[PDB]
Amino acid sequence: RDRMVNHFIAEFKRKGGSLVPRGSGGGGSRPWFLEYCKSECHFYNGTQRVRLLVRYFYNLEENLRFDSDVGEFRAVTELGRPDAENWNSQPEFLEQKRAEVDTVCRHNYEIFDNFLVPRRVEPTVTVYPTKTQPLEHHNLLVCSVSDFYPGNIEVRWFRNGKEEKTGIVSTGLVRNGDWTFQTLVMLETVPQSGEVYTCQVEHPSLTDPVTVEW
Amino acid sequence: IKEEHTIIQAEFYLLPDKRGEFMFDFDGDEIFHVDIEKSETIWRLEEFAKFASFEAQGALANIAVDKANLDVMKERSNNTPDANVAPEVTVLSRSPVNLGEPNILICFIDKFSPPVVNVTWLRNGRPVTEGVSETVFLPRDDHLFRKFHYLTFLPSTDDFYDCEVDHWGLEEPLRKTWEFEE
Ligand SMILES: *[C@@H]1O[C@H](CO)[C@@H](O)[C@H](O)[C@H]1NC(C)=O
Ligand SMILES: *[C@@H]1O[C@H](CO)[C@@H](O)[C@H](O)[C@H]1NC(C)=O
Ligand SMILES: *[C@H]1O[C@H](CO)[C@@H](O)[C@H](O)[C@H]1NC(C)=O
Repeated sequence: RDRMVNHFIAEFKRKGGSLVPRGSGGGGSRPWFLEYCKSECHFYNGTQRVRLLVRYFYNLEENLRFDSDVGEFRAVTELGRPDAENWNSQPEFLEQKRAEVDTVCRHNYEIFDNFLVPRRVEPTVTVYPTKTQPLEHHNLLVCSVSDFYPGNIEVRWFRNGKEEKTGIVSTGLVRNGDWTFQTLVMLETVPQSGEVYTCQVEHPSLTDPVTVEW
Repeated sequence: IKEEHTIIQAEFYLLPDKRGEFMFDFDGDEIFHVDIEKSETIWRLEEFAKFASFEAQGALANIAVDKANLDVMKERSNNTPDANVAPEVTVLSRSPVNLGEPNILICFIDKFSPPVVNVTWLRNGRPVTEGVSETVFLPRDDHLFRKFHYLTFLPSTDDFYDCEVDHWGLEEPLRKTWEFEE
């Protein structure tokens, strides 16, 4: 158990003027209005160096943002300017956001470094063909690598010895939403006698690679 | 070594629907989200609850301001309601599908906006309400949303499943069919 997670505090936007609108699509479209915001704490190496980036949207487009590196708000589109200018004129606000790299970004990292960061789950490696009966093209050797976390991993198919670096139909890293990844690395080949196929999976939960021959 | 990570605090408020949202993301996965109504923190994985604590009022307060801002913003642009971007659907299993061994079908609605959808799971033609769960509206790198839907299913040789997505930007609800194949 760690401390309590901090959050970025919302500021009221001084109304501003009114901008002559660009447009809006219709033809099977119903009217909607969305005020959406994203405060991205970007850690390059833990809390050593961090980059904050707050991105304010509205309907289909980002219209204002606050980059750690720039140090002030910037209009991304005209709609955001009235705000960029106002918030930028509030010196006290500009320091708030500036301190947020710490009071929020780091404060929360530190906490999360206790459970989230080190979360690891070994992948259940699985090999098998899609053997039909005919086809001719030849049923691809499916090396399903499932339920692992973090995402980063390396799955290699080997043709008896060397890294068969081709015909590797893959899904890429698939994300299930319940903090578990998976990926099928399928090898297009013609299974014949006297040759065993291998799947070599290296992962941050694996000290040594997992290899499944077939 | 070197730890590269990103935590995001994404929040929104959407009219006419009068429904907001306040959540945190860790390298792409929901750490947790607040229930603006019930006013409670809902960790993505319950085990989290034993490591950190978010005072759920915090969210309620930010949404209060995001509620204000939207009325400001909606005025600053003549109440011009942008278009609706129809979502892309895709049904896949949560892990290898063996006959008889319990699994889950993931219904991934991706790249859409506004953040509102009607998703329905159909087992053998009928709507399934038991053994179904969904995630809140998850952020993307861009301005669009993705949201996951799950259905616990028993890999049978006899069945078939569909996911029905209905969004204010689709002419007719979309329906991707999944079905065991061997
Ligand atoms: C990253 O941070 C760690 C301490 O958190 C330390 O090894 C050093 O500052 C950085 N390491 C690398 C390999 O950059
Ligand atoms: C402008 O904004 C007003 C809000 O009072 C709205 O009634 C009207 O439809 C919008 N469009 C134009 C062209 O005025
Ligand atoms: C289906 O969902 C709502 C009710 O929850 C309904 O009023 C509307 O026609 C559909 N919603 C969307 C977002 O298409």
